[PDB]
Amino acid sequence: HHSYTWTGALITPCAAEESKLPINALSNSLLRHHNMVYATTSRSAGLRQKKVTFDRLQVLDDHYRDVLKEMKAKASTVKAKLLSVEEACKLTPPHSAKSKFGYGAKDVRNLSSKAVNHIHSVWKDLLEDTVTPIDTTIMAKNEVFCVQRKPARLIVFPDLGVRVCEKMALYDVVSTLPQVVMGSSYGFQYSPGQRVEFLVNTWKSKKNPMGFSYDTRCFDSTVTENDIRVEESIYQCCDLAPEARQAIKSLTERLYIGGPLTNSKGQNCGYRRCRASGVLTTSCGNTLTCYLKASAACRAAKLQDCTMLVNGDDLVVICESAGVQEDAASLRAFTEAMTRYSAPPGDPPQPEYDLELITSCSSNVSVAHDASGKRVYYLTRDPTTPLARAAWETARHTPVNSWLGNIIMYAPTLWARMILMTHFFSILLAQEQLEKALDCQIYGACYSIEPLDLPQIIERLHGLSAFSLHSYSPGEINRVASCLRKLGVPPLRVWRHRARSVRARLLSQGGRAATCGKYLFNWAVKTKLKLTPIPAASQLDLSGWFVAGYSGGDIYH
Ligand SMILES: CC(C)N(c1cc(C#CC(C)(C)C)sc1C(=O)O)C(=O)[C@H]1CC[C@H](C)CC1
Repeated sequence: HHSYTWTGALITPCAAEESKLPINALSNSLLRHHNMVYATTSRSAGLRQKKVTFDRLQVLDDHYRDVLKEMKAKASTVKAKLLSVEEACKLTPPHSAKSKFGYGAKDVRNLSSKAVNHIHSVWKDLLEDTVTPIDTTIMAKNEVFCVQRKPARLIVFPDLGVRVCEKMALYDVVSTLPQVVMGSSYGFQYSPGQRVEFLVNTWKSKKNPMGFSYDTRCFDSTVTENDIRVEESIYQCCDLAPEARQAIKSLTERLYIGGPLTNSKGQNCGYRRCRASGVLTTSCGNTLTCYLKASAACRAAKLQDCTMLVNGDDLVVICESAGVQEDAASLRAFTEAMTRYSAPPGDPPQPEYDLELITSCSSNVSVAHDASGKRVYYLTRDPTTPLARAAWETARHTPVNSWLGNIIMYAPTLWARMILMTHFFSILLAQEQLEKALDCQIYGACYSIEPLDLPQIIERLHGLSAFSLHSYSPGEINRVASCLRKLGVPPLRVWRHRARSVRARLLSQGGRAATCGKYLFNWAVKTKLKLTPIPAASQLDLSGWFVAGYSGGDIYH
């Protein structure tokens, strides 16, 4: 029951790869310690292969089957529909990897005859053959980090034609099923502010709360054939068209359970028998399987009143404390059960009695104060990776602008406001690119966003308090400060001056640009304006932004 087997052929790049942080004339304005930033490359793929390759054992007990039955009962209330070819085509990102069969993402999006004809042939083949494993490509991801180096993560994905078919069969299911099965525990239904609200309300709902995060070691590799078939059994509980049932069975047998791995050069690299990281069902399947295992483990451990919050392989549990000693023992039992279910821990979980000390989805709840002095809870994170990626993006145009996604998701934070907003608006001004739409990712889905729309987006997501937060926590201030020292980022006085300059220039432009100046940089001036609701904010169609997770699922909006 190996997660992978390997032929010895290398995982190869499909283009030139850089590992060292590229530098231009703008780099120093953000950070001086350039050697601390690196990107992963295929050169480290072998190290990753070694980490992700291991035998899985699974012992499934009555708690597991009990929880599964309950999940299936909820799933049976879901009705899901097939997407049309056109609907599925329109969800394809403009720069998604081209097919090996003579067409690309633009052809798909334009409903070209060649592309649509091929998609039809793939769909027909799915209905007629439920056995033959479908080819996948394995690649080493190029991702940017700060030292202390990680080996490249791997991505495994089927051809463009297949991806469109996955959407047709499964887009409605993976968008709808998780919240029905998991209710308030499904993390992707929340904006950051809503996630904070759920965490705080859950913490407050306990008489004596205790909470912990649980990090499964290499989660995708721990997912077994059993788990993937159990996932299919949950999808099949839905009210589906018979054609959809067949396509779902077929994709499960031929793609989700496993298949051959082919490198960028067309050589056979080996064989996968665990979760593929680059299929439509990666996020939903991981979320369901993590929730199933954790819920059963809570019962095995006799944790009291467990409330889960699950986002793919990311897990937070908040429960009723039974005492420090009892809590620590129950957590060990929980871990032993997760391990039996094939979800052993990377780092051992630890009980926390302060909500702000639990880190999940790389984030934590913190507190600051609004203009009226009231306490506001908001979502933050360690800014190291955001700033490292920001430095790379300062010198190179990249397919996904992490800086933009980070401003959107972390708008209320000390670091996103002081540094990211100031730095990138300065750059946009200089190049007169304020109006140019840019791609970013939210919960794995790709969105094209104009930076001039940021104040409205931020108001809709976080409320007006996002523009007035101050008196951040000492813990949060200290964490930011340490990061700035580590990377060699300029001090607050510098950022405040740059912000006043950016603000002034934005104001003189009028229109949305002036709105950006007024709202984003009100923190930087001596005499603060009293900010009021932006009229055009309600016009944004944000329905669909925080419904589901789509990491690896090739989704665009
Ligand atoms: C106390 C005051 C000087 N002040 C401030 C500075 C901090 C720091 C710092 C570092 C040491 C990390 C540089 S923390 C903090 C606060 O209000 O808690 C602010 O007006 C902040 C400035 C930045 C904007 C975006 C939000 C308001």
